[PDB]
Amino acid sequence: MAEKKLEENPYDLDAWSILIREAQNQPIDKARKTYERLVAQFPSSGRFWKLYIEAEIKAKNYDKVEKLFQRCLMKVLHIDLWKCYLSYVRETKGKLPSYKEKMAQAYDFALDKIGMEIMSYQIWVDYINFLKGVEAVGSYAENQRITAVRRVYQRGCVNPMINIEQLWRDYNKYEEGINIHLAKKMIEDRSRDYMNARRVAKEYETVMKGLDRNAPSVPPQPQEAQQVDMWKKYIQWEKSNPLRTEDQTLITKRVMFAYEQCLLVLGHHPDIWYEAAQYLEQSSKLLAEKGDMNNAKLFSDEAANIYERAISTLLKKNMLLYFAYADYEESRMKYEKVHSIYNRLLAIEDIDPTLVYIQYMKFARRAEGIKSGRMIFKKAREDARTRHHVYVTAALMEYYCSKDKSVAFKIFELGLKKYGDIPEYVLAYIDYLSHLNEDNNTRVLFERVLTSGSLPPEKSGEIWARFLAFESNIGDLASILKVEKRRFTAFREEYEGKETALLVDRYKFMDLYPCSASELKALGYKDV
Amino acid sequence: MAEKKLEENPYDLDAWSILIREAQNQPIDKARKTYERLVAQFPSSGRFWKLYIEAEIKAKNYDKVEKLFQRCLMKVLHIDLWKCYLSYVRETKGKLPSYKEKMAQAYDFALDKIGMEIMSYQIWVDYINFLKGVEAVGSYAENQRITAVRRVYQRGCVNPMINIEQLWRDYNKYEEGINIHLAKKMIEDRSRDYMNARRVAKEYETVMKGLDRNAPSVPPQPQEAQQVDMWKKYIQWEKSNPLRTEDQTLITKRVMFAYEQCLLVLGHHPDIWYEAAQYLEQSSKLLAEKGDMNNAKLFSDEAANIYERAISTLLKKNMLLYFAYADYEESRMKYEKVHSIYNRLLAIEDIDPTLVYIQYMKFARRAEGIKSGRMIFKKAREDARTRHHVYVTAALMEYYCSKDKSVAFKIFELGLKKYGDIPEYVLAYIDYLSHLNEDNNTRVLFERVLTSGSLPPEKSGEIWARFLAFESNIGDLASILKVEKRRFTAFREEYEGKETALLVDRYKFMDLYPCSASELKALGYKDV
Repeated sequence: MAEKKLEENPYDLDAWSILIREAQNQPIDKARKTYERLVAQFPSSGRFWKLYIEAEIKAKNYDKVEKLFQRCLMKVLHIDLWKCYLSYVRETKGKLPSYKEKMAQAYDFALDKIGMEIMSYQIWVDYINFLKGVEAVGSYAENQRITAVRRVYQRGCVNPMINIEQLWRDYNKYEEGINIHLAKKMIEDRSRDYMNARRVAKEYETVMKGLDRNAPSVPPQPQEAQQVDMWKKYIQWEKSNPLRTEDQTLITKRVMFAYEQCLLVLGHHPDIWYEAAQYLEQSSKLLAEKGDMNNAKLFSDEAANIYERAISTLLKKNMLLYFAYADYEESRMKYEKVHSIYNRLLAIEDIDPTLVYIQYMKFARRAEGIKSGRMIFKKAREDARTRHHVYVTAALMEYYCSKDKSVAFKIFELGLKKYGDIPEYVLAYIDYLSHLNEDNNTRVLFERVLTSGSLPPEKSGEIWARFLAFESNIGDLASILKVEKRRFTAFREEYEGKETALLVDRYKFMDLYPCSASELKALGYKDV
Repeated sequence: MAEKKLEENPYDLDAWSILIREAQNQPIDKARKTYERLVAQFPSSGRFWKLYIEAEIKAKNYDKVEKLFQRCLMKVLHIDLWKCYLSYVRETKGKLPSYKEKMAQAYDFALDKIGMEIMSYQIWVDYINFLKGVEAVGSYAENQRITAVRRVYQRGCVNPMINIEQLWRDYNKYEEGINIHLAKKMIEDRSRDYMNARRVAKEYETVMKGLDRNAPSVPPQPQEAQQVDMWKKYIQWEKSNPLRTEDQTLITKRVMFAYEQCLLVLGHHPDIWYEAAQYLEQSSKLLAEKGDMNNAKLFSDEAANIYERAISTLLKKNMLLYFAYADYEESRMKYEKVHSIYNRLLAIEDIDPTLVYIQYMKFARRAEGIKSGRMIFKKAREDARTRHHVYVTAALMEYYCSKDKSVAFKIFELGLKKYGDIPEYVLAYIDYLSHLNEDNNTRVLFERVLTSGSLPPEKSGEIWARFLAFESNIGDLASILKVEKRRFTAFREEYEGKETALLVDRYKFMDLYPCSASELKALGYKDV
């Protein structure tokens, strides 16, 4: 059963191709059910959205089609999905009296979001042909057509794409077509830019040939790391500024467009979402310097949107991008939003909130003061999910920021109470009291933790260790032998015969041992 | 070339068997040269000592033979080496007028150190036959012979060994031989002990069958771990008290005899020397309790000798046994000897004295006061060998014992001066200043170490890390971004593209990361 394969790997493309194979061996009423399941899984697959669209569109359900477009067209910059949308309009609206008006809008809307795609050539032509076609009676009318066609040609013949030449060719023949005289100069006047573009077109032509562009986006688990390689090159290529131009926004645009394409296939890579939002923040302030303020707060505002998208589409449970988000808004001093970001993450049913609380509570203190911080800490403690780590984080925070060894001891104690059976927690507590340097008290906590029986001896080895390390700094030989012999009695079982391998720890310091690697091996030594 | 094999593995038994194979294809003048080389390498090989002895003994150099015995007989408890010595006396002294007197001495000397060996049966007989043979004229003479023979029989028929039966057999026939009447009771009176022994003889008979006993002692580098297994069993067997007897000294004797045998083959295992000296110390105080004081200070004194031997024969450069030695004498409050032990180790040309100084200086303070300690520290600094570790050890010692942050800062500073290009050292220093909890000063040391250029940036990663960790506890987002961007500039090379894998460390705490194991993998994450 294909579903079974899916029970295992949800992204089993094999299973999906089967569901999709029979997706057609059935009416749009039963298929629709399977398609939703697909797009719901591969939201960024313009290819899948299309199977679904073409299927409904096959069934004459023009109403459901428009719905599907409003659901993906903006969100997915797939060259085909868009040429598809242009067709759906070319048909659907062809007989409306407002067609011309509406048709041009779509062409504009299209070239504006996807025209930069390397395989967009046709849209440009379809637009120009559409335009030449428009009926014009008189002269102010025809000449208005020229202004219109002239515009798409001029805009195209500077846009790096596969047939960038067949566009420049026909442009020439168009001017020459309305005036052989003035044409010469009309053309000569924009050739230096076209060359500059016809070139980048070729550079671009390469970087893309290796790339996939239709592969379903799948979480990382041979070729992906290979294709990953190719994408970043393309992204870098665009960052180096192929079109040797002083226009920064035209670089960011093209670099951002690349990040876009890439994310369609590698959208399950936090690093790329981040790296893309990093470039935006950068491009941003690099404009605040050269005086361009409006064109700047734009990228600044948008860079924040790269975060929203990422943690709202393909990576909803990803702490990395959340924190990276929270941080970004915190830098922009939007302390209000930062709160919302941390709380949306906490909002999610299943995650291990612990780190988030730790990250949230750290932002809080650091940005809204000691009480603000204690707010979060309080919520942290009231979340059944929160693990011991936060009481440690919090407690140290007092000590390290306030310099208060009271709230600290209390927070630890308040913790040792509820988490006193977590070796890592007890150690966290000990390690702290032990740097205060007060011998007796430390010795006290040691004896408690090892005698308070709330910590199962089987899981106390590290402690007994830390103890001897303590009885080794201060303290003396008899005190060491004492704790030592007790440590053995508690693990009499798994420590019988390993006395020597155990003795090794009585003397080693840092990378120094009183034995050779080979001697340690045969001893049965195990370094923690 | 065999020597070549030896150039590689000094303990290449193959090479040795070759040198030994041609060791005979040559006169004792040229062989002697090769033999010394052998025994010098396998000091505990009664088998090799014998090849050498029998070779010289073959050459009628009775003077050189006696020399070889005085060189190994006491030091090696090999059953054959001793039967060899008994032969060399049986011949060499056979015609001396004092022979009888001398011959009996050797038998006594033999049974006293080796008679407990499982394969000793013959020596006992050779002795008894020797005795019966002694001429006796009269009655006080003959009866004196009886007292003498009766004694070896009685002593033998209680000593667990292979033919323990053929000894009891002939004993019976001996009494019966001098009085069939009184014999009945003479025998019946010591049978309960003989049975008890004839039994243990069988138990012993087993434990030994698996063991080698002639394998050359070689440093650990399949069967050794297998034979290792068998030896400890035999040792344990003896510790459980086979002869169900209330005599503790007779247990220790037999347990100690086992440790002895074992060491002949596994003498390159520090753990066994130690484990043996541990049993002595134990058996010791376990006698100080039951009132037996003389028989106690004996084992106490000897246990110290197990250490001497070990670090003076097969393991001369072994810090473990030295420390374990120094400690033992320190427990016995012989603070004078402890000093000598640490200094003998230091005396050795090549070793990495650092740990020893650290171990010595720790004993010192802890047992002779703060100045005594500063003595050693001073020597430590005057040893060209001593590595950075001791200035750390020492400095912390002040802080942790004295509570003086001056000598500490000075010792560190005095150290940072000479070892300021050792990442581990700088970290040791930082980690300390950072638990004092004084933010500014720590920030100061941080900026120095990273700007004082005495530490090659290539080896500063950990620092920049500790820095961010510091700028993360106290400090704030901008301060983090700052150190962060600098950390990147310094490693612009190996960190380009790994920005995200790097960002991961900005948020992880203990075993918590803002990413899944699988997500971290594909990021190129590397946890320190």
